[PDB]
Amino acid sequence: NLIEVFVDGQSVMVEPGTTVLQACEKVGMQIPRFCYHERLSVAGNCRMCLVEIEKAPKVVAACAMPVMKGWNILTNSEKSKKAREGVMEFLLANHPLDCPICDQGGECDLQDQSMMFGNDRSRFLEGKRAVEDKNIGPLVKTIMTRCIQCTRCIRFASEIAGVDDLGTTGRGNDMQVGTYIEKMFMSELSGNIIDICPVGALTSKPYAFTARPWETRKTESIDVMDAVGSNIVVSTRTGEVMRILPRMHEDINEEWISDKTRFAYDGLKRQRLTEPMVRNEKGLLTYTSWEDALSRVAGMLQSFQGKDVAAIAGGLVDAEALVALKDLLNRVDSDTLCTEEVFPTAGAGTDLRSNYLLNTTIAGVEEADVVLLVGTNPRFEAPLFNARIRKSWLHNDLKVALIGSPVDLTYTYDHLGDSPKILQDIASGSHPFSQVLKEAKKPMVVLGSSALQRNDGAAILAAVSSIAQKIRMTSGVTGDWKVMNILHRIASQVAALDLGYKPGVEAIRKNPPKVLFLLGADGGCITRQDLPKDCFIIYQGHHGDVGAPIADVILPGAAYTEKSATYVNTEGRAQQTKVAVTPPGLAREDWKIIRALSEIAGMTLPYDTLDQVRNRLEEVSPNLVRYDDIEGANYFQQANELSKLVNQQLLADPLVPPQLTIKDFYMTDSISRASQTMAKCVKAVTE
Amino acid sequence: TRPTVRPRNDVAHKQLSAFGEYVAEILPKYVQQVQVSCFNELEVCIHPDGVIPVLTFLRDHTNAQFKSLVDLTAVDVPTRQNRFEIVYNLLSLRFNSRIRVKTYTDELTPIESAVSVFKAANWYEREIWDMFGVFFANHPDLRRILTDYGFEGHPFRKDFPLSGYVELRYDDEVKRVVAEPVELAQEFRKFDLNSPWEAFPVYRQPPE
Amino acid sequence: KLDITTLTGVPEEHIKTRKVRIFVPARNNMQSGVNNTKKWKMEFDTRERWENPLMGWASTADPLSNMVLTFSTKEDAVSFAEKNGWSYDIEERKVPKPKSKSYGANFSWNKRTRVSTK
Amino acid sequence: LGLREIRIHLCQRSPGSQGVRDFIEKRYVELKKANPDLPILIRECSDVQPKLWARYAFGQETNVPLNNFSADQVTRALENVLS
Amino acid sequence: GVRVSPTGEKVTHTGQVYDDKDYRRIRFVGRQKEVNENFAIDLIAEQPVSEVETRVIACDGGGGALGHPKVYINLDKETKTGTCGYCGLQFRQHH
Amino acid sequence: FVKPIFSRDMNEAKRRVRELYRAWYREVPNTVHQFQLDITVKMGRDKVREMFMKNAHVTDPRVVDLLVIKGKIELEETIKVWKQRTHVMRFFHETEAPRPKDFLSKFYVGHDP
Ligand code: SF4
Ligand code: SF4
Ligand code: FES
Repeated sequence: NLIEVFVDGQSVMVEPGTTVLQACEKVGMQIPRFCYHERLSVAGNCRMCLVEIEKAPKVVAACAMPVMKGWNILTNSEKSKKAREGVMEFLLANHPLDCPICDQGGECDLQDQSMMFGNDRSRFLEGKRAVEDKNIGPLVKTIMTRCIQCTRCIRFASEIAGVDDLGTTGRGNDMQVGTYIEKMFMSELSGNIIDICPVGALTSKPYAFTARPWETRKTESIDVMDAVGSNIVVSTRTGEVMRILPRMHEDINEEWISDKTRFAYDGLKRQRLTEPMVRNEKGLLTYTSWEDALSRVAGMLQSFQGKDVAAIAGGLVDAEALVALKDLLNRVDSDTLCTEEVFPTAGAGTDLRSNYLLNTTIAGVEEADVVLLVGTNPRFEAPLFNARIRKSWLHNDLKVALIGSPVDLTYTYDHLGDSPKILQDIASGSHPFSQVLKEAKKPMVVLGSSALQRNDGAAILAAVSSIAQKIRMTSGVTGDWKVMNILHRIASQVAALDLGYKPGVEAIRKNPPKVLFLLGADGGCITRQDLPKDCFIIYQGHHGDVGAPIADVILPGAAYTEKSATYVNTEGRAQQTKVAVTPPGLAREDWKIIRALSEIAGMTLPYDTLDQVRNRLEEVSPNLVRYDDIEGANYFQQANELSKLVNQQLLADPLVPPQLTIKDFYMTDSISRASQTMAKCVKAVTE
Repeated sequence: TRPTVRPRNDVAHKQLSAFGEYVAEILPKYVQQVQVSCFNELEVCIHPDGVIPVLTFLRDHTNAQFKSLVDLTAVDVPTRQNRFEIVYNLLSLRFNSRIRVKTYTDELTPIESAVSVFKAANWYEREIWDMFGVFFANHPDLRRILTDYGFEGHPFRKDFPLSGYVELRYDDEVKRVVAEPVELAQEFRKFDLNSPWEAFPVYRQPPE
Repeated sequence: KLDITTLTGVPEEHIKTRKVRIFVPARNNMQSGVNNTKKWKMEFDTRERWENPLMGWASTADPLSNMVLTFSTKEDAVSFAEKNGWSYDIEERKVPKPKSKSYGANFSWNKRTRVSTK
Repeated sequence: LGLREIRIHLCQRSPGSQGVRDFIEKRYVELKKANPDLPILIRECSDVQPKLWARYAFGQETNVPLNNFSADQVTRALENVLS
Repeated sequence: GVRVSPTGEKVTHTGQVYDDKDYRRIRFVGRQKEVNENFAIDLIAEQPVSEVETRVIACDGGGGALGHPKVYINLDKETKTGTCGYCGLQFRQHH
Repeated sequence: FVKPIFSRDMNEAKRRVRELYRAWYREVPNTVHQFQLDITVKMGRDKVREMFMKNAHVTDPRVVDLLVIKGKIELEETIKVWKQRTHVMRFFHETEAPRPKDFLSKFYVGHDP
């Protein structure tokens, strides 16, 4: 099948088509490069790829020339080296003399490859050019001068970002890629361009001057800023988090994390639950030792076992604290298990687990021949996934269309009205668009998880379930496709539902005194009108925003990087956080306070170490013990659908995404809220 | 190719090579590789069970009187199960020759002691005992060199911290020096200066 | 289980308190080089390091914290953590999946790749 | 006291799980129909044995493994734990 | 004329003076906290802005190989001065 | 499998340890007087019993015999009136604070693991 071509000596079963680049990179040999990028697109500019084929009269572009049989490629051969010398002599013929003040200058690819190749001495004798600076955003400073006409950034920008403000300008000498006009570039993945810059041309402003790469430790984990569950390599230093970088994974980020997550770290540096703060006789909180507050909550929670207690789970909160806290509620048989976002459960959808899962992987989206979405735009919940969409749109070629709003997505989508008509016209299959749904195989059916609420969103639930079942009726589906899926935006509900605590319905907000706060970041779903009498309400967030002041006898706790507590991706992927800089002061591991309160409560938890609570997760979850295991038995729509139709709810108007536009996207969780870069950035997008 | 480059001495490489096959003949039972670089530096394997019988032979003339154990240089590589890599540098004075003849051992393998054979290794002994734990055949005393008295560690194991776990200081009411847990200030701020992008294609272990 | 827990000089506290981390180090996002993804390595979990009251320096707790160790293979590292008695967590290699690419794939009116000006 | 939450575990492919798989594909709609209150959480996990947790009063939980049991025997356990 | 802290001791040129609550302030007692009289900041803008009718320029920090690496300052925008990345001193193209 | 240090199976090794205990157990007062330890001698014998307890999980005879090799080597430094009083007291760590194994206190102290 595969064509044969020789790396220097070894014969290689190289793929049909494909560049010389991938050929040499199969044996592991690695061609020098700049403008090319591994998941971008080939461009002939900046020919660092030059190599001579064994019979070549003159050197070829290894990053571009397709392989073909009978060729042989001496990468180590002298002429290729003369070529690379030809490149490097020129790139440096006019480069600025500012390695030291370069934020990329401690690690620029131009440097490493300046070491690998090019004569040690230079022969400049005149006057180098230097362009003026060209601002394109508050959070992405651009020194220029430094950019090497390599065009990797426009091919990123014009494409996956979808915005085209960036681009080439002029020809001959003093040509420049500086974007036309004063106007700032903006995108929901604006920050990723920083990574993609080979040099210091695109240094981030917030991180500028702050640090040097070699000094930094690179503690790894995953962010919970998105429900996307993107993996991360974190450059901390000296017990301080210097910067965040994505950790690549094809199933998820594919090395392009959210720009919002990317500058999230700064918010950890703002105000923090540093010390315990018990209200006094004046009703004012004061700094307090743990023995005080914890003996006090130990004095409250022995009083109201079972009923008249509840627990406000947060959106970012670790599953373990939920485990220990529900176990606390087990010992007292306190069934209450409320959680931020409610999730409808006709026939109780918590049990099947598959119900709320995006049953198709983001990796699995590319094979779909047709895709549909309902409600909230993917980008304001999963910008990464939006990029996956536009990428498929640039590649795989398939229809997508919005429902309930025409929100400004980068890619073309058919306009559609609103739910009550569309859902039924499609469920009937009468709708021509639904006729297109029958027309195409490998269906996908997306729902904005924000629409799961929608007061009577259960209607949209039964409707969309009927739709996916109907498209199964259209057949042509493999049937294992698991067409039914949704995009969660929350980092915590998915695991709590893997544990199936409760739908999370807030209708419970009735009588219970002494509800406990886990995060409690929103002022919306819960407030102190629930009990007219006592306002006594325990708290364990980390930033003081919203939830903390309302609460009394405050109990400070850890941020996510600090704890090793786990988090579940919406695809059902499990992935634990690892420790980084550790909590700033009196903050500690989150669930540990719970095990302490329970230990004082006369109902001590049998497990001790976090590894042992993980041991408990096997005897209950049991999926939290296993990490990369997205797969399972999958319960299939047969048993699923049957209780869905034994209810039915009225459809309604209107159907609008929570996030609307870019300007509203900068303030969600307590870190995104408190982050200063977010305030500067939102004021930027305003005026 | 010259003003900076150091000239390659092919002649000595030829002679050392030929002698290398010569020795390859002489002790097939333990001798393995006959490495011969352009540094004019020959090298040879030995199985650890073959430590003494080879080495004694070395001291005695064939065409090289491997007199004077100049060194028992030692290296630990945790990856290999035979993590230890004891090396016998040697020098046949009559022939002005130099050679490097090494081995390997596990943590509980009593590798043979050339103490009877060279006696120079009465301490190459106890250092490489102490720093490591490379137990030795039969030595008059395995008491530690260098490391203190009650000291438990084995630094140069390429294991446990460069500061070690131990940091002693005089203490008041006990009226005496006492070992204590480390508590380094500032900490060895290690720099990872490793370079992605190989500079030496000629080497490069295959991905396989 | 050839434990050398006593054969090593390490305090029992550091072998009880923590698990180590076996893994294969990630490629730089900021840099092209794949070169460090190769060769396994194992590293101990970081601990809290309070600031020095004087001069604002780092003041490390656990002495062993800066340890790092390369390995030819995964079973190799597992074998080390087994020999040495510390607990560990295996992690998979992450070679990027191959991507078909071609110069003309950017173009073509029908494929909706097109790109634009060049 | 009779129950608060009940849950089961199941190998995705194993023969000892298969009859149970067939069961969840069938009668589970009926049993789930029987109890609007108490959840019957179910997991896909390829834990070596199929499993049956059942919480009662104050968090105590029964735990019968389901290895090598037919779905009829599974149900046979299921009515037993109604309380 | 360094700005004075509420405790009365002068703040560092990188402002950071200790809180009144701060016990650590005790260290300075019986001794003298030291802070430089000559802040570089004032001295940055103290200098007259050099101007040349030409265009691109090349600062060296004064002294061949006695200062910062040679650097080519652009003056594309007359709306702003051309501060050196090293010297910190401004430039402009008068016309 | 692999060739043994000295003892093969536990009894060849077990014989060596007892030889070790007495080798300490008699030696202790000699040490008590050479260095003028303020410890009551029974405390010394007790510590002698304790260090022989920390090695309880040993099961390979090569580990036992290597441990008595190193332990006798420590006895060398002891009997020859090497070391110093401080080195003898290093086994005690009396300057150090007691460690509360209780988890609740471990919560109260610091970030910890
Ligand atoms: S970009 Fe790379 S090379 Fe150019 S200055 Fe900054 S560091 Fe030196
Ligand atoms: S940013 Fe400047 S340097 Fe980096 S690619 Fe775009 S143009 Fe070339
Ligand atoms: S590598 Fe992209 S063109 Fe040379």
